[PDB]
Amino acid sequence: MILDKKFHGILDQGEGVLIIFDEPPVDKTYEAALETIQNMSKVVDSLYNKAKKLT
Amino acid sequence: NRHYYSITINYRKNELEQKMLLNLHKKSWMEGLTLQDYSEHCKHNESVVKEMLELAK
Amino acid sequence: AVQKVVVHPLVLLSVVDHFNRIGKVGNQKRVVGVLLGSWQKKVLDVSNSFAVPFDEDDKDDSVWFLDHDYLENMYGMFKKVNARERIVGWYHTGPKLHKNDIAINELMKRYCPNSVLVIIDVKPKDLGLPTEAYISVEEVHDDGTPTSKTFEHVTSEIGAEEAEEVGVEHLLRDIKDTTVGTLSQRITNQVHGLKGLNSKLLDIRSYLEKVATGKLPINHQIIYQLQDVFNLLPDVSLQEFVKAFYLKTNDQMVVVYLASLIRSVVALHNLINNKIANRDAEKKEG
Repeated sequence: MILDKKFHGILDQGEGVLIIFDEPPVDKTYEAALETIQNMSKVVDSLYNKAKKLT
Repeated sequence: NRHYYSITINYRKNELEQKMLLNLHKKSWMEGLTLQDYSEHCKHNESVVKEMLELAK
Repeated sequence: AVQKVVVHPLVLLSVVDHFNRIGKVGNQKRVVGVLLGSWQKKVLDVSNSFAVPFDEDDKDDSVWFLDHDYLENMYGMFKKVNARERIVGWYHTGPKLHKNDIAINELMKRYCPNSVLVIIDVKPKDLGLPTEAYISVEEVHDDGTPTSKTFEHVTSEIGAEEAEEVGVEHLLRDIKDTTVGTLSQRITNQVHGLKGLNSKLLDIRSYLEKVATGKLPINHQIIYQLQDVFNLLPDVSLQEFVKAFYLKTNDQMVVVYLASLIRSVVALHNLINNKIANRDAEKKEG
């Protein structure tokens, strides 16, 4: 059920220690990574227009 | 305009009105101790502005 | 009772008129003006005011000259032309609080309701806010001193409702609006250290002077709360706030990626037009 991600937790065999944690700011790295991936096409297309007009 | 004309208008301001009203308006856009509402936004950058940064993105 | 007050710049420009109609006589004493406002709502709102001939004595401070007929006539005619505003209190232009102000304020405490007091400066050289609302209420003291009139500082703000903003903005043509961004922020971030430096440096010198050279109890009881709040920040070791520096510095990284990426997007039209315009204008010029 942790592999199913229904709640926050992780098991243990050697020590049996239970740890519960969460990561609230999920909407930052998604929007940032999408801006990087979308801007890659912008810079590459710019290099296509300049590479087309120069050579 | 027939039988009814007008006249030009100019202004005048001495240094007491300039500094009293100028510093009074700058203070009217400033704080009391001028250090109060700075940390409010400095620490609102982590709570409220994050929503404005996500929406900005 | 009252948490905050609202003072329009019209009364302070009427103090500019107090400094205009002097006539170069050589007195320039604490001319007392009859402050007007709206005491109905919990918040105080000053719209306009007027003045009364006020003269004191050179040596004796207990001398004060007011007028009841002029107050009832100016207030009667002002109420006849505008009945939405009534008497609230008064204000003096003197920078120092004299002992006679309890007797001057006592008249408008008897005849008028609880009057608020405002101390301003004759010269607009003070960088701080010139208006300080001092409520005239009697407070019980813990040391056992007899109950007397106490002037507690009430916070004040200088705002205009509809027209005075337009008139001030047109008469100045030099001040700038909010204008969020680089200049309005960096000016505050540059001069703010002087804005606290002149206040604290101007206060703690006479404070430290009155520490050793002081008598006539200055309410030393509040000094314990003063140094207490000053010792409420005992140079934190910043151990727990490290992760907070990682959060604010991570937002800094977000601003880095936004600046670099967005400016890199802005470089498109420039770094394209610079070529397609120059080479085509050059190849088609002749």
